[PDB]
This record gives sequence, C-alpha cells and structure tokens, in this order.
Amino acid sequence: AMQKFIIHKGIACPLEYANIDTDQIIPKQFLLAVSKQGFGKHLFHDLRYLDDKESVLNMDFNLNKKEYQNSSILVSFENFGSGSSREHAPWALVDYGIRAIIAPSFADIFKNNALGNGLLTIELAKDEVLEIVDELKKSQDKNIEISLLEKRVFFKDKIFSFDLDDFHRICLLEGLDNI
Repeated sequence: AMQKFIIHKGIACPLEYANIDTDQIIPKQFLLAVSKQGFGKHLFHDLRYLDDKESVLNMDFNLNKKEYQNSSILVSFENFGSGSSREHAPWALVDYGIRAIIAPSFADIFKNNALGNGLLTIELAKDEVLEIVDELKKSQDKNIEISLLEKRVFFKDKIFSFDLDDFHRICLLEGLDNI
C-alpha cells in the first residue's frame, strides 16, 4: 500500500539505538494477518509502554515526549529494521504517521518493504546522522524538511544529500504500488 512522497516537512524524533529490530518495531503478538484498525498503537511497544495494556507511557522514550508529538520523521542509528521479513514493521511505522527514516544504514529486507509501503528510507553518512541527532535534541524546533525530487534533507540551514534507486523513487513520487 503506497502513498506519494514528493516533499515532506514534519516533526523529527531521534532514537539513539542501533540495530532497532523488527520485534522492537512491532512485537509478534500483534502480527494479525488482517486487521481493521492498523498497527500504529503497537509501534515500539516494548520501548513505549511500561505496562502490558498499552496504557502507561515510558516517558524516557522520546516519541512519548511533548516535544516529539506528531512525529513523522525518525532519526536512528545503523542497521535499522534488522531481522527477517516482517511486513507489519513498515505498516506500524506508517500507521503511526512516520513518513521517512534517516539512518546510516537499513537492514536490506526492511528497506525494500518500507519503500514498498511508501516509507522513505534515507541513508546518510554516520557523521551526518550524529550531527542531526545532536542538533535535533538541542533544538526547540523539531521540523526537518525532505525533498525526494532533489534527494535532499533540510534541517535548519544544513543540507544533506541521499541516494535512492530510480524505480523506488519514481514509485514514491507518483504513489505507484509496484514494489
């Protein structure tokens, strides 16, 4: 299920963990083959909730903080999406409202699934990721802007460039369901 991505500006949230795996993204108890409600409530479950009924927030998890309300971009460390195929991992992220993830690298399988689901995966050099995180945390304004046309990320006055296979890119630009 694809959604168009051309230009997006929104609240970015840094998650300073490496190797965020498919179970951290969405645990196995929620991997319903068919649901009506989406999976966003289960995103980052084990990091996000202190209880077992998804009702008590872990306030040490950045996505729970007021400064990160309405996050639509994530900034994480390497090997994001580690694990075997889990189509639900991109689904939980998109259903929560995440449109793009910036990291130094992505697990190959998750990357392709995410791109298939209109979730833009932006690979930056680790130095550039480290710099983003530092500034994002420090800043009152959490907005990052991303142009998939220019293949650039705009944060404050700094500009980063990124790559993406032309086929994946044109699918995201035209919202074509063909991955």
